Formats: sequence, structure tokens, C-alpha cells
Amino acid sequence: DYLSSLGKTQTAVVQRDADIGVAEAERDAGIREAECKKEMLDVKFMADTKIAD
Amino acid sequence: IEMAKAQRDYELKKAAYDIEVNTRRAQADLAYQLQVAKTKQQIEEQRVQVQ
Repeated sequence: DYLSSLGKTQTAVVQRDADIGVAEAERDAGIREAECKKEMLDVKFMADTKIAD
Repeated sequence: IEMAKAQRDYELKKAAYDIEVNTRRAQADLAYQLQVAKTKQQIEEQRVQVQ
């Protein structure tokens, strides 16, 4: 397995880039989704406070 | 963090309002007993006048 070993050098480089990209995308999705959840909870709790009053 | 901010802002006011509603409900429950005793005063005042 000469050639198969030789392919190992870059068979993971593209996997490296793909993992980096998917990690960045998931990070952005998570951050902005958390922001949305925060805003909607704040408004919902304000409405519930008025209901309680 | 802001989740807990909102949780405090809601829970503290809910408890503060609950204090007032519980006090008023406690007064309302025993108003009946207070009045029934106050009128049982006269009930007994006459139930002994017959004697």
C-alpha cells in the first residue's frame, strides 16, 4: 500500500477544511438562535408580568 | 444571563402581587366569622333576656 499511504496526506486536508467550515456555521447558527430565544423570552415575560398585574 | 434577568423580573413581581392577594383573601375569609360573632352577641343578649 504505497499509493494508498501517499493519498493519506491530503485525504484529510479537505476533511480538515470541511470540519472547520461546519464548526463555524454551527457556531453562527447557535449564537444568533440564542439571541432570538433571549429576546422572545424577555418579551414573553414582560407580557406575563402585565397579565399577573 | 438575560434569561435569569427576565426570570427575576417576572417572579419578584408575581410574588409581590401574591402577598397582597393573600392578605386580602385572608381578611375576606374571616370577615364572615367576625360578623357572625358580632351578631351572635345580640342573639345571646336576647336569648338570656327571655330568662
